[PDB]
Amino acid sequence: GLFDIVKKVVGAFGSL
Repeated sequence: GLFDIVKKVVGAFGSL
């Protein structure tokens, strides 16, 4: 896992 998780990361600021 290193591509599917990256989603969650940028997901945080997915709405600030």
